[PDB]
This record gives sequence, C-alpha cells and structure tokens, in this order.
Amino acid sequence: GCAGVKSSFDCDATTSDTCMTMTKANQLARDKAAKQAG
Amino acid sequence: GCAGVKSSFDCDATTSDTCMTMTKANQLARDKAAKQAG
Amino acid sequence: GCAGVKSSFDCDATTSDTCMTMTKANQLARDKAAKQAG
Amino acid sequence: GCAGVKSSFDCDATTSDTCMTMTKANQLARDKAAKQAG
Amino acid sequence: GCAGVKSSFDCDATTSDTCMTMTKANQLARDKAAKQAG
Amino acid sequence: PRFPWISSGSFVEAIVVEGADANASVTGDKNTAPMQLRLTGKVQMPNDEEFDLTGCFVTLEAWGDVSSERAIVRSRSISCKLGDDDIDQKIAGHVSFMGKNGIKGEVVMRNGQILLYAGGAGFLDGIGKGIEKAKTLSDYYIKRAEQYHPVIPIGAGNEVTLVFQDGFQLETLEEARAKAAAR
Amino acid sequence: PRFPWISSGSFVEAIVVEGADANASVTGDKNTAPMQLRLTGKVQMPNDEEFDLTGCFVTLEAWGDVSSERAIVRSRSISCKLGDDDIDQKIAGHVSFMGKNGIKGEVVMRNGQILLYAGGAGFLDGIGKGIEKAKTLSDYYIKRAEQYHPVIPIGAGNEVTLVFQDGFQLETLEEARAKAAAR
Amino acid sequence: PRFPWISSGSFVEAIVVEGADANASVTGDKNTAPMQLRLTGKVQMPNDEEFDLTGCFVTLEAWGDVSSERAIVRSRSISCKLGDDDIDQKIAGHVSFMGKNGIKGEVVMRNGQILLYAGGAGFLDGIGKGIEKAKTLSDYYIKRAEQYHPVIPIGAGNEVTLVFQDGFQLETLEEARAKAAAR
Amino acid sequence: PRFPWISSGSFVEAIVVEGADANASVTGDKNTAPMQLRLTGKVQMPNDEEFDLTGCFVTLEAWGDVSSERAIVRSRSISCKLGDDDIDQKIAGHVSFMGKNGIKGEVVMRNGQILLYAGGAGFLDGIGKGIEKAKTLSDYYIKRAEQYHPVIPIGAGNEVTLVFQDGFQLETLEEARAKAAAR
Repeated sequence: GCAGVKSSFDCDATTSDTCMTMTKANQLARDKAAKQAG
Repeated sequence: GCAGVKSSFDCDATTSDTCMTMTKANQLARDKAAKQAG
Repeated sequence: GCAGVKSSFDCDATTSDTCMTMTKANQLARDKAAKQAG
Repeated sequence: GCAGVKSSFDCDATTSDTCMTMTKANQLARDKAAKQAG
Repeated sequence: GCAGVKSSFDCDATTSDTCMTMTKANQLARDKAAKQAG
Repeated sequence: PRFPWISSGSFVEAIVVEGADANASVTGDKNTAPMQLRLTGKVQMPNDEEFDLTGCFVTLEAWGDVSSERAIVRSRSISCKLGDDDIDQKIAGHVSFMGKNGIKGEVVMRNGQILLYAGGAGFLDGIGKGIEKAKTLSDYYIKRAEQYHPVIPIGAGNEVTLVFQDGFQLETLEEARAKAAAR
Repeated sequence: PRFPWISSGSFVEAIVVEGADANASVTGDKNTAPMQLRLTGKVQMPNDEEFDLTGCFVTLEAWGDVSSERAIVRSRSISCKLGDDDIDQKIAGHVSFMGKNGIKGEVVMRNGQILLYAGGAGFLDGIGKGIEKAKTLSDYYIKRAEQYHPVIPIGAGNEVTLVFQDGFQLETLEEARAKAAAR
Repeated sequence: PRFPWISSGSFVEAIVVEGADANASVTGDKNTAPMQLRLTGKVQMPNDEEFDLTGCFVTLEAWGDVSSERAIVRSRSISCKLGDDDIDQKIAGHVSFMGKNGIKGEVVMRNGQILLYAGGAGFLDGIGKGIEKAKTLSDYYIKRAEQYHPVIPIGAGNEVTLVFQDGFQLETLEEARAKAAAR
Repeated sequence: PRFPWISSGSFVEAIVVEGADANASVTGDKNTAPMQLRLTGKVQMPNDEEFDLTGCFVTLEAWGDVSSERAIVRSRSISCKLGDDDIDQKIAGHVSFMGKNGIKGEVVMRNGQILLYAGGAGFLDGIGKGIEKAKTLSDYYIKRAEQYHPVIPIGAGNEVTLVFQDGFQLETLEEARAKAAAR
C-alpha cells in the first residue's frame, strides 16, 4: 500500500544542480557582494 | 479497524510552512517590534 | 464484548480546549482578580 | 522491479577517457598555463 | 545474465606481447635513447 | 547591577527565525536539530511588570514526538548587546505555541514509493504461490523503507512565546570575567 | 582588539562554492564529504548591528539524512586576510537553507539495473518451479545491489546562510602566537 | 620568508597527468591507487589574492565509491623547484571536479562471460530437474565471478581543481633542515 | 654534491626489459614476480628542469589485480655507473602506462580442459540420475581446476614511465661508506 500520514512537504524549495567550476562560483560571489554593497 | 478513543484534537491551530530566509524573518521581527512599541 | 462494572463517571465536567496565547490568559487572570477584589 | 527514488543525477558531466601518455599531458599543461598567463 | 553497470573501458590501449630477449630490449633502449638525444 | 532578577516563570513573546525538521522517532532526544528565534516583546514578570529585552537572539534545540504532533524545544543560550556590552548566559527555558507546550506542525513521512513496491511484490508473491495449481526482493525493500523516521516541519516566521522555567540573574560578559577573577 | 565579539546566534548570508554528494545511509555521520562556501554578506548580530566580514572562506563537512531530504552541514574553520594579517579560527556553526536547517536536495539511488535483473531472476525462478508439472544467481545480485546507499547531491552556487551556534572572539594568527608564547 | 601562508580553503586549477582505476568495493579505502596532477593556475586565496605556484607536481591517492559514481582523492605531497631551491611538504587536501567533490567517471564491471555461463548452467539445471518426468559447475563459476569489484576509470588530461582543507606554511628543504638542526 | 635532489613526483620515460606474468589472485601482493626496466629519457622535474640519468637499471616487482586488467608495480632499487663511481639506492616509486597507474594487459586463464571435463561429468551424472526410470570423479576435477589463478602477461619492450612517489638525494657508494664511517 501507501504510507500513513501525509507524504508531502508543503513548501517545495529544492536546490539547483548546475555544473559550474569553483572559480565560476567564486566570480559569482564577487559579483553578488559587489552588487550588494551598492 | 480504527483507533479507540476519539482521534482528534479539538482546537486545530497548526503552523504555516512558508519558505522565507533568515534575513526576511529578521526584518519581519523588526517590523513587529517597532509596531508593538507604538 | 463490553467492559464489566459501569463504564461511566457520573458527573461529566471536562476542560475546554480553546487556543489562546499565554498573554491572553494573563490578561484574563488580571481581569478575574480585579473583578474578584471588587 | 526498479529502484525507489529518482535514479538519475540531474547534471551529467562525466570525464573523457582518452589514452595519452604522461608526457603528452605534461605538454598540454604547459600549453594551458602558457596561454592562461597571456 | 550479464553484469550491471557498463562493462567496458572507453580507451583500449593494451600491451604488445612479443617474445624478444633481454639483450634485444637492451639494444632497442640504446637505439631509442640515442635517437631521442638527437 | 542595572539588571533585574528574571524570576522563574517569566515569558516573552518571540518569533521563529530558523525552522527545523523535528526528528520524531523512538530516538530523537539525542539527535537534536537546532532552531533559533528572536525576542520581539517585553519580558512579562509575575506581578504585572516587565523588563525591556528586545532584539536579542536565543538559540534552541528541537525534537518532536509523534503522539502529539508537537515539536519540543529546549533553549540553549541568550545573546544581547544592549549598549557597549555583551551578554551570553545559559537559559534552561522552553517554547510554547498558541497556549500549549511545544510548537505544533503536521507529521510527515516519505515511505510512499518504497512501501508501494514492497506491497506489490508481496501481493504478486502470494498470488504466484497460490495459482501454481519476487520473494527475495521484498526483504530488501523493507530494510530500505525502515531507515526513515517521521519528521515534523517547522517554518521560519511563526509566533511563539519563550518561557524561562528557572530564574537567573542577567549579567554581562565583563561582570562575569571580574567575578571569575576572584577565584 | 579591533575585532568585535561574534555573539552566539549571529548569521551571515553566503554562497556555496564546492558542492558534494551527502552520504545518506545509516552510517553517514562518520563518512563526511567536505564542502566549502564563501561569505558574501555582513554578519547580522543580535541588536541590529553588523561587522564587515566578506570575501572569506569557511570550510565545512556534510552528511545527509533520508527522512527529510536535507544535507546536514557542520562547519570546520574560517580563513580571512583582511589587511596584512591572517585569520584561522575554528567555528562550531552550521548552515541553513531557505529558512530551515540544512540544505535540501533530491535523494538519488542507482540500483535500477541490478534490481531489475534480480527481480527478473526471482520471477523466472518462481514460474520455473511452478510450471514443472537461476536460483543461485539471485543472491549474488542482491549482495551487489546492497552495497550502495542513497545520496543527496548539492550543486555549487546556491545561496545559504551560515549561522554560528556558539560565540567566539575573532583573532588573527599573530595575536594567537603571542598569547601562546605566555604559557 | 618570501612565502605566504596558504590559508585553509585556498584552491588552484590543475590538470590530471596520471589517471587510475578507482578500487570501488566495500574495501577500497585501504587499497588506494596513486594518481598525479600538475598545477596550471594561480592559488586562489580567500580575500581575492593569489600566489604564483605553477608548474609543480602534487601526488595523490584514489578510491571510488559506487553510489555516487565519483573517485575520492586524498592528496599526498607537493614538489616545487622555483629557483635554486626544492620544496617537499605534505598536503592534506583533496580534488574536486566540475563543482562537486571527487572526480566522476562511469563505473565498470567485467563479469559478463562468467555470469552468462553461471546463469546458463543454473537454467539448464532447473529444466533438467523439472523434465525428468551441471549442478556442481555453478558454484565454481560464482566463486570465480565474485572476486572482481567495480572500478571507475579516470583518464589523464582532464581538468580538476585541488583544494587545501588545512592551511600550512610553505617552506623549502633548506629552511626545513636548519630548524631541524635546532632540536 | 654534483647530484640534485630528486623531488617528490619526478618521472622519467623508460622501457621494460624483463616482463613477467602478474599473479592476479586474492593473494598476489605477497607472491611478487620481478620485472626490470631501463631508463631512456631525462628525469622530468617539477619546474620544467631535468637531470641526465639515462642508461641505468631499476629493478621492480609486480602483481596484478583482476578488476582493472592492470599490473601494479612497486620499484625496488636503482643502479647507475656514471663515470668511475657506482650507485645503488632504494627507490619507493611505481610505474604508469599510457597515462594511468600500472601497466595493462589481458587477463589469462587456463582452466579450459579441466572445466570442460568437470562440466561433462556433471551433465552426464544429472541425466543418468534422471533417466533411471561419474559422481565421484567431479569433485577431483574441481579441486584440480581450483589451484590455478588468472595471470596478466607483460611483454618485454613496451614503453612506460617510472615515477618517484617520494623524493630522495642521489648519492654514490663511496659517499655512502664515508658517512657510514662516522657512526
């Protein structure tokens, strides 16, 4: 059969699995911080 | 079959699972305290 | 089957499960004491 | 039967198995570093 | 039945089993080094 | 000492800032999941009096129980910087939601697909044995479905009220170092 | 000391730079998979005040649990070079995503082909036994399918918020050597 | 000391020079297969600063795990001769590919012919027992097919990024002998 | 000392002079089969520099593993007579072929006739038992077929590259006796 109590989380917010290198994430973090400071 | 004694809590008041970040909850707490003080 | 000896308490006085916050119960206790003192 | 939860990684980025000697990889690393410095 | 995950290495580079004596391999190594130095 | 004595049983209205999923199994008290909330009221004290302690962080711990779909929370510490001083005391309090003890949610389980497959395998096995006039798959799927445990999810941004079970005297970091210098 | 006291419960918005696959099995807490993230905010402190600590690396550890499809992260250390000095302290913090504790993903399993073959062998065995009026292959395939364990994949470049469970005093390497020279 | 402090979490882009086949079995951590790669970038440090360390060899170790088709790599040592000096330090780092931890490949198994023969023998045995109105070969073939273990092959010439989990101070051989002469 | 420091990770192109058959069984690491190769390149060192060490013998050891059809080689010692001096040091290196670790061949087994006879005996036994409305030969043939173990053959005259896992200082025999005369 199925499970018991409701089998669902009521706010679906998963992570995005994109394949970017360490250096690209580093450059994105610089861009984010630079924008945020301004 | 079913359970025995009544299977229900008589005042349904659950929590709301909305996906907001720490900083957003922080800003909401500031708004709440600022309103309450006034 | 059923139970043995009588399965009933002869004075039904249960509690009321209303969902009110701590502060609301506190204010109700102030109201009660203030009325009682007068 | 099949598995349970989803049987797939959502960003397929595998390695390339080409048969090149140590010295050839060394020369490629020189080429890469020389280009990057310029 | 068969195996599970893919049963193949994706760059086939095996060794050559030729029957040559120690001294012949030695002379080949001399030839190789002499050519390489020039 | 410019700091009143927070008597046993004072409570303050707060708001959750970091939620968690309460580990609700026969062994959840030892696997706690940290939460956090932040004071947005005035500490209510027994004789209708207060002490302004707002805009401060108190860190918590959580673990749910399945019978009553609530998440039991045991406080850890406080943190306050009213002025040029710091505060870090340990609080043995707890958190109550909408009148009763512990925040309540809706218990959640995930063994839907695995249990479906196990039941299908068992039913097919039974009918296959019956109609003759698989079996070793079912035990694997049970052991795979038996490693979960129901969890109660708590959002971030719900209203709760912290309450101090045992009273204590609020003191800053410097006053703590100075008395620690005596002995 | 030109360095404020990072009180218990301060949090800072960050971004993941090295992902990982969370070992989500009955024994995952001991087989941790390192991640890493890098601070891109300002440390939020309890009384609406901050301390500029941006552009710094904090190294982590990870291990998922299957019930709640989240990846629990326990910080390891920090690293900062604001100016001509270095920083390397140990941080006992954690990481929360979108409000709740631990980053969430989608649990992933690979026993598709092996389980398919095992089930086919079992079904063929059952019908072959039934219709008479292989068997020793199935146990091998089960033991081959039983050595996996579901994993939760976490990309590199998602937004999270580090939070310091226990407060500490930020100090540089040189100030650490000098006090270590006393005793 | 003409050598900066390589803080915890710095990473450098590299390229694999010697591949390997990752021993991916229940016991692979103890049977490691050496790899090697060679630095072709500039060491990225936490506050957007670097240190030219290019054209140097760092030797590794490898062992894969089957669930996530990745090859976990634990560094061994470094080797550099910038100038007239030598360098040989021990590095406790690791290697990440395309964002996540460990280089990924495609797991490979070889029990095709042996398993085919074992299954054929078992099927023939079953039908031979059934239709009466070999057996001792099958156990030999299973024990011959049970001595393999899946491996993940890694080429030589793929791009990876080494990352130093724990910081250290780079020093040459001569500076190491001199301090070793003190005690 | 007219001899540079061979840093950790330097490699040199070589060529195999004595092949071997790699004992590839569950116990092969203890039954090693010696090989030998002879240096026909220039030692590549980390910062694009070299040291002429050509025309010298380095003796090895071998043992294969079946999963990856490779032959793992652990070096033993070196031998050089550049000039009027001798060299005999111990090298803890290994050998890599065509990019990856260990030389690769094609695994080879010989139980063709014995296994054929055992299978024939078993099949005849099964049908003889079945059609009634030899046996003690089969166990002997299994025990005779179970004393082999697959081997990987390596020719003599293939190209490989030795690589030194741990660095060392090259010294001649006389310089070794003189320092041994001190203590």
